[PDB]
Amino acid sequence: LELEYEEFSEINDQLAAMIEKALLVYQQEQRPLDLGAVLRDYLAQHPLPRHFDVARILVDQAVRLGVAEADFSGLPAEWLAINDYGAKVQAHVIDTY
Amino acid sequence: SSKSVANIIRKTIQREQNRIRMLNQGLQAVSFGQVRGVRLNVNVRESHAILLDVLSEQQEQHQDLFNSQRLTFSEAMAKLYQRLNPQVDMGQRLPQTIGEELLDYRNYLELDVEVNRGSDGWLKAESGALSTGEAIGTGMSILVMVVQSWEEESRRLRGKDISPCRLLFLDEAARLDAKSIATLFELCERLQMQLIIAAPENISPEKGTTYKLVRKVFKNHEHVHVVGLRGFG
Amino acid sequence: WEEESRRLRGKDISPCRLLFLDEAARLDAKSIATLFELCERLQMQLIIAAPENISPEKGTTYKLVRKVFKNHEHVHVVGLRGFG
Amino acid sequence: LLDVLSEQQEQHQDLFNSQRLTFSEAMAKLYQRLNPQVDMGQRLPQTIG
Amino acid sequence: ITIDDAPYFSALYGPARHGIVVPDLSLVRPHLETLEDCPEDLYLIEGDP
Amino acid sequence: FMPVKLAQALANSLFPELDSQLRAGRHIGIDDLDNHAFLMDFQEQLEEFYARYNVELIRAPEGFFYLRPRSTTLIPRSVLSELDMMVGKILCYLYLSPERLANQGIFTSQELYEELISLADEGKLMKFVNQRSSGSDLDKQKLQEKVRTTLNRLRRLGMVYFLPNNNNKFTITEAVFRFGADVRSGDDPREIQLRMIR
Amino acid sequence: SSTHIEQFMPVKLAQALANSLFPELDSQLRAGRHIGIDDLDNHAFLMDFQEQLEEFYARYNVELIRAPEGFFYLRPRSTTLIPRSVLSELDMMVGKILCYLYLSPERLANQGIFTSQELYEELISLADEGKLMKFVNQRSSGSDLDKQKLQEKVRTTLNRLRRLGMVYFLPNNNNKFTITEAVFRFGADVRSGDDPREIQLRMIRDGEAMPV
Amino acid sequence: IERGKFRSLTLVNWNGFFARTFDLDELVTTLSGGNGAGKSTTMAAFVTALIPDLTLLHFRNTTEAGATSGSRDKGLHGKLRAGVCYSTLDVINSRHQRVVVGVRLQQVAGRDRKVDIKPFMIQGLPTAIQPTQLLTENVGERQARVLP
Amino acid sequence: IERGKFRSLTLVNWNGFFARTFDLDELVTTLSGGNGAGKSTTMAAFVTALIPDLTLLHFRNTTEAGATSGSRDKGLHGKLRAGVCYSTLDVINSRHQRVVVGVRLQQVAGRDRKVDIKPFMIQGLPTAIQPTQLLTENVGERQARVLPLNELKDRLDEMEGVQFKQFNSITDYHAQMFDLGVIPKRLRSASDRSKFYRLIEASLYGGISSAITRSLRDYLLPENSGVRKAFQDMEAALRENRITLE
Amino acid sequence: RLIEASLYGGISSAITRSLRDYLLPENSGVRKAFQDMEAALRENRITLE
Ligand SMILES: Nc1ncnc2c1ncn2[C@@H]1O[C@H](COP(=O)(O)OP(=O)(O)OP(=O)(O)O)[C@@H](O)[C@H]1O
Ligand SMILES: Nc1ncnc2c1ncn2[C@@H]1O[C@H](COP(=O)(O)OP(=O)(O)OP(=O)(O)O)[C@@H](O)[C@H]1O
Ligand SMILES: [Mg+2]
Ligand SMILES: [Mg+2]
Repeated sequence: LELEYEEFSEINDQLAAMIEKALLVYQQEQRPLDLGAVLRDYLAQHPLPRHFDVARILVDQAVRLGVAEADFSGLPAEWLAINDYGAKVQAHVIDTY
Repeated sequence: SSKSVANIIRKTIQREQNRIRMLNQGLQAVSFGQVRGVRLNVNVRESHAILLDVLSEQQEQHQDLFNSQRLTFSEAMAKLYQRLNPQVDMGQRLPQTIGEELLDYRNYLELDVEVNRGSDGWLKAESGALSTGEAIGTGMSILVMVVQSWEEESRRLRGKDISPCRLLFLDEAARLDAKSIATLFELCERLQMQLIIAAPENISPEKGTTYKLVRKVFKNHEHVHVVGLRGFG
Repeated sequence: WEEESRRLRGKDISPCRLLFLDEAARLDAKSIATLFELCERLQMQLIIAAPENISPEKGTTYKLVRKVFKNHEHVHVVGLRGFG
Repeated sequence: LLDVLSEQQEQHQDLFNSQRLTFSEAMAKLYQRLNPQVDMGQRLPQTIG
Repeated sequence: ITIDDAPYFSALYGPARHGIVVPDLSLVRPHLETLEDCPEDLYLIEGDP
Repeated sequence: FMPVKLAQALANSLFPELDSQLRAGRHIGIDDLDNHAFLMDFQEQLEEFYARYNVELIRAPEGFFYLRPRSTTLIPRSVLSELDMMVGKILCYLYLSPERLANQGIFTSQELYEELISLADEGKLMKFVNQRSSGSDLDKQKLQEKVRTTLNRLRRLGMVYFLPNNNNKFTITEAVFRFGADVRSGDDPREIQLRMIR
Repeated sequence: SSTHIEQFMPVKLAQALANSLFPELDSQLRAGRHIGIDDLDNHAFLMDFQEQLEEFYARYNVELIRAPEGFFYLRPRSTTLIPRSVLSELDMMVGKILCYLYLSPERLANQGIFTSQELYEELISLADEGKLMKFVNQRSSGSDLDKQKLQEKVRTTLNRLRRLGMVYFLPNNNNKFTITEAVFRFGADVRSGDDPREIQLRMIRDGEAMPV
Repeated sequence: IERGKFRSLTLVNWNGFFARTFDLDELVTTLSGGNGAGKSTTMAAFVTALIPDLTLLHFRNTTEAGATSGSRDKGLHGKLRAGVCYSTLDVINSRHQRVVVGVRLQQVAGRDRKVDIKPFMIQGLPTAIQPTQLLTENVGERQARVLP
Repeated sequence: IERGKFRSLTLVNWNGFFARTFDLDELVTTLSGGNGAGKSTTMAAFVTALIPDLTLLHFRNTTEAGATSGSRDKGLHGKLRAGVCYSTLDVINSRHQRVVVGVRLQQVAGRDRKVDIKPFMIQGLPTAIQPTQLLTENVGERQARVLPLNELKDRLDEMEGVQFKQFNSITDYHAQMFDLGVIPKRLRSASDRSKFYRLIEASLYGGISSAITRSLRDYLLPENSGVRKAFQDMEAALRENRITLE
Repeated sequence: RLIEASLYGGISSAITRSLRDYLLPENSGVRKAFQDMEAALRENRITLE
C-alpha cells in the first residue's frame, strides 16, 4: 500500500536548552563549578525515571567549560552521591576557564 | 589390549559429548536479529567408528597384527587402520606418528557451529550468510563457549577456593541494536562475566558504569578530560 | 574522472554522482555534519545505513521491520519525518 | 634523465662540463632497463625505457 | 580431585583406595570362586558408579 | 616482494607434485593425508597464487579441494564427454546407505555396468555408442569398452580408487558428490539423484 | 633472522616468480612452446633470471634448455613430473624444409614472408613425391584429389608448428607467414660432420629424440 | 548545467521484499532498522543493478572488511528467492530524459549456487508509469503476479 | 564461590593521558566520546598489560579489520609519549587478596617506531594507596614527575609486608597470574599465548573469527593423557632397543 | 573498486597503493610523438639482446 509515516519527539533538545541556559552563568562569572552539587540540585527538578538522561546531558554541557587543574596531581577523585536510590558521580572541580 | 582400549576411548568420547551438551543448553533462546539459537554439533567420523567397532569385537580376526612383537602397539594401530579403508594413502610419514594420531581421542570427533535462523531449521554458520549484528552475536556466543571449556579444563590444577576472573571486549558496539544488547547483557550476567564496550555515545546502557571522554589542547599539548557516572537503575 | 571525459562527452551532459556508506553509526555528529556539507557542495548523492536514525534533520529516511509470517518472511517499510 | 637524452653532443658539449649529466649514463640505465620492481599487474608495464 | 583434598581422601580410603565400585555385590558372589588371578587383597564397594 | 608464508608454502617439497596433479584437474580428498593437510595449512596463500592464473581454488563443503577455471583461464581447458557425466551421476547414486552392507565400500565393474544399462534410457545409450546402433552384441561390447575407458578417466580425476590388482574392482570417494544434485530442506537424496538421472 | 625470505628461497628467484610475466610464460613453456628473440618481453625475462628458472624447473625433473641460436625450451627427463610427447614424421618433413627455407639466401629478399604454396613447391622439389604420398594414402598414385589432401595435411601440421612457436602467420593474411630461429632443432642430426649413427645414439641418450 | 539524478530504486522478489520501491533524495537517503532488517541487502541490489559483472560482485560481511578471502560463496545467491527477480533504477538525465536501467536476475538450478543476469534498458516511458506496476500483472483480487 | 573481579585500570603518561584511573564495573563498563577521543587507546592499554608480547601485539585499525600483516608498524608506538609510561591492573581474588599487575613502557629511540616493555607485580599493598600515587612524585612543579623502576623498587621495599616482583620472561609473569586466578589457563608456551591473544582480539573487533572457526576442535576440547602414557611406557623397551641397534 | 571501497568505507588499501593509476589521466598527444621514439627504442632493444 501507500507509505505511512512516524514522527520524532524534541523533548531532549528542549532539556538541553534549559540546561545550557542555566549553566551559562558559571562561565560568565568564571565561578568554580562542582558537578556533585550541580547534579544534586538539578536532579531535584525532574522525576526519577528521567534522572539518567538529565545527568548525561548535564555532563555533556559542563565539560565544554574549561578544565580541572587537579587532574595533573596524580590524585583520583571520589565518587560523590547525587540522589537517593544510589547514583554516584566522579569528577574533579573545574578551575581553569 | 583390544576391548579395554575401545572402552576407555568410548567413555572419553561420551564424557566430552555430555559436557558439550551441557554447555549447549546455556545458549538456547538467544535472540540476535533473526538468529534464535546456537549449537556446537559433535559427530563421530565413520572411518574411525568402524575401526573402533572392529577393535571392540573382531579382535580374533586381527590378533596376528597385534601380538607380533616385531612391531609396537601404535604401529599395530596404524597397520590395522590401513587394512580398513584401503584407499587411504600415507604421506611417507612414519607409522609411529599415525599410530599416536589414532591414540588421540580428539581425532575421532567432527565439530561444527549451527544457528537456528528465522523460519529455517539448523544451518551451518557462514559469515557471508548473515547480517552484521548476527555475526557479532554468534562470535560472542562461541567465545563464551571457549571460556567455559577452558575453566572446566584447568580447575583440576587450581585451588579448591579459587574462581578465575572473566572479561571480554566489544569495539564499535554501536553496530548492535537495543534488543541484541539486552540479549548480550543477559548472557554475560548469567555467566558472571565482565564487559567493556566502546561506542560513540549512540548507546546509553542504563546498567553499569559510564565514562565520558573529551580530548582537548592545553598548554599546547593533547589532554583527555574524563567524567564518570554509575548506579542508575 | 569527470574532468578526463570532458572531451568525449557531449557538451550538454553532466554525469550522475552517487556513493555509499554502511554502518554510518561509527561516525559522530560533527563528522556527519562535515560529510553532509562536503557532499552537498559537490552535488553528490549519498545512501547511508545505520541501526538507529543518525540523521533526523536532513534528507529522507526509511525504517525497515522484518516480520516472520506464515512460514516465510516479509519486510515492512515506513517513512520518518523530522518534526511532528 | 630527460635532460641527458634531450641535449645532444655537438651543441651541448660546452654545456656537458657539469658533473651531473653525461652520455654514457643512457647505457648505464641498461642496468635499470632489465627489471624494475613493479608489483601489481594490469595492462602492460615493462621497463625504464 | 584437587591437590588440597587429595591427602584427605587418600587417608580416608586407606587400603581401599584402589577397590572397585559395584552396586550389588551379590552378582559377584557366583563369579568370585573363579578369582585365582588377582591382587592378594581385593576391595569391593557398593554404590552408584 | 612476496609474502613469507607463500614462499614457505611453495618451497615445500610436496608442492611440485601437487601442482602437477591440480593442473590436471585432480581432486584432493581427505584420503590423501599429507596433501590434504598441506592444503588446509596453506589455503589462504595458495588461493592467491592460483588466482594469478585466472583459476579458482575451491574447497567443497564436503571437504575435498579442486580447481575451477574461469573463462580467461591461463591453463588450457578440456571437457568431459556426455557418457562421462552419465557415469558420474551413476557413481553418485551408488554412494548410498545400503551400499555399506551391500559391498563394504568395494564395488566391481559389473555393478556399474549393469546399473548403467538398467537405469538409463535406450536412446541416450545409442547416442553414446552411435545413433545407427541397435541392440546388438557388438554394441554392448563397445559400450563395455567405453565404460572401462571413462572409468579410467575418472580414476585420473581421483573420483574412484582402483584396488591394487589387475581386476576391475574399486571404491568410491566422497569427491564424487561433485556430480550430485541440489539439496533442498528435507529432500531425499535418492529421489533427487534419480530425478536428475531421468 | 626468522620470518625472512632468504630462509626458504633466494631473493632473485622469488623476485622472478612474483613478476607479472611469469604465469603466461610458465603456462606456455609447459605446453611445449619455444621462445625466440622476436618476443622481446618473454625473451628478456628469460635472460634476466635464467639460472633461477633452471633451478626451479629442476624440481620437476625437467631441464630448461638454451639452444646456441638463443631459443629456450623444456626437455623432460625419464623421471619427469610433466608428460613428454614426440612429433610425427610429416611434422619432421615440414620442419627440415622450414629449416632449409630459413637458411636460403636466395629467398632472404622476401624479408621472411613465405606462402604455403612456396613451401609445398620446395618440399616436392626435394623429397620423393610419390613415395611421400604413401603417408597420405596407401593407394596414392598422383591423383589431384590426393594432392589436395596432401596440401591440406601440410596446412594442418603447419598450423600445429605455429602453436609450438616455430612459425608466425601474418596479422591479416593466413596464406603467408614468417619463420623464427627455433626451426634449427630439426637439424640436430647433422650440425656436426660425423657418423650419422653415433649422432643419433648421442641424441637418444640426451633425450632429444626418439626413433619410430 | 543541471546535473543528472537518481530518482528511485525498485526490488522485486528479493529475500524479504516482494515488490518495493524506494524513492531517493536529492542529497541524502538513510536506511534504519534493527539488525537483519535488510539494509545491506538494499545496498547490494543497487550495486548489482549498477555493475552486473558477476566476476566482480562479492558481498562480504562488514566485519572481515578488507580481507581478500576468495570465499567459496560470493553471497549474492542467498539474497534472491526462487523464480524470477528484478532490480531497476530510474534516472533523470541532464537533458531531462527519463531512462530506466536494470537487470533480470534468476537462480540457476543445480548444486552450484550460481546466478543468471540479463541487463535491459527502457527509454521514453511515460512519466505516469511506475516500475512496480510495469513489472507485475494484476491476477486475482489484488494478488499480483510477476512476469518474465 | 565468589568469583574474582578486575577492579581498576590505570594509565600513566600515555598519549592524551598523563595520569588516569578507571574504576571498572562489576558487570558492564561503557566508554563514550567523539571520534578520536581515545577509547580504543584505553582498550589497547588493557590488552597490552594483559599480554606483554611484542610478537603478537598488533593494533590494526577497525576498518580493514581482517587483512594481512601489511605494514611493519604495529600501531603501538604512536600511543606512547616521550619518557616512561605505565599500564597497571588492580585485581581482587576469591581470597580477597589485592594484587597489582602491570608493565613499564618506553619508546626506543631510532629511525623506526619500536617499544621496550617490562612486566612487574606487587602484592600486599594497603587498600589506602592508589597506583597513581605510587608511580608519581608531587614535586613543586605544576605537574608531577613519573618515577622509573629504580625509584619504584626503593619506594616499595620500604613498605612493611609489600612485595615487589620484577620478571625477566613473559612465561614467569603468566605463571604467577594463573596461580593467583587472574586468567583461566596457564600459558605454557608461545602457542598458548597465541591462542589466548586470538580469543581476546577476536572479541575486541567482533564477528565470527576465521581462525577460531578453522581450528574449532583445538580450542573447545581438552587433551587427555590417559589414553597415551600407558602405551609410551609399554613401548619403551622396543624404543630403546631400536635406538641401540641404530 | 571505487564503489566497493565507498560501501565498506575507510582508507582502501588498493586505492592508495596505485593512486597514480586512478587519478592521473592519459594523453594522446604524448603518444603520437612517442610512437616514433617507440619504434627506435624497440629496435635498440633488439640489437642489445
Ligand atoms: N546470502 C544470504 N543468505 C541467507 N540469508 C541472508 C543472506 N544475506 C543476508 N541474509 C539475511 O537477510 C536478512 C537481512 O540481512 P541484511 O544484512 O540485509 O540486514 P541489515 O538490516 O542490513 O543488517 P545489519 O545492519 O545487521 O547489517 C538477515 O536475516 C540476513 O541474515
Ligand atoms: N599509533 C598512533 N599514532 C598516532 N596517532 C594515533 C595513533 N593511534 C591513535 N592515534 C590518535 O589518537 C587519537 C585517539 O585515537 P583512538 O583510536 O583511541 O580513538 P577513539 O576514541 O577510539 O576513536 P573511534 O572510536 O572513533 O575509533 C586519535 O587522534 C588518533 O588519531
Ligand atoms: Mg546488513
Ligand atoms: Mg575507536
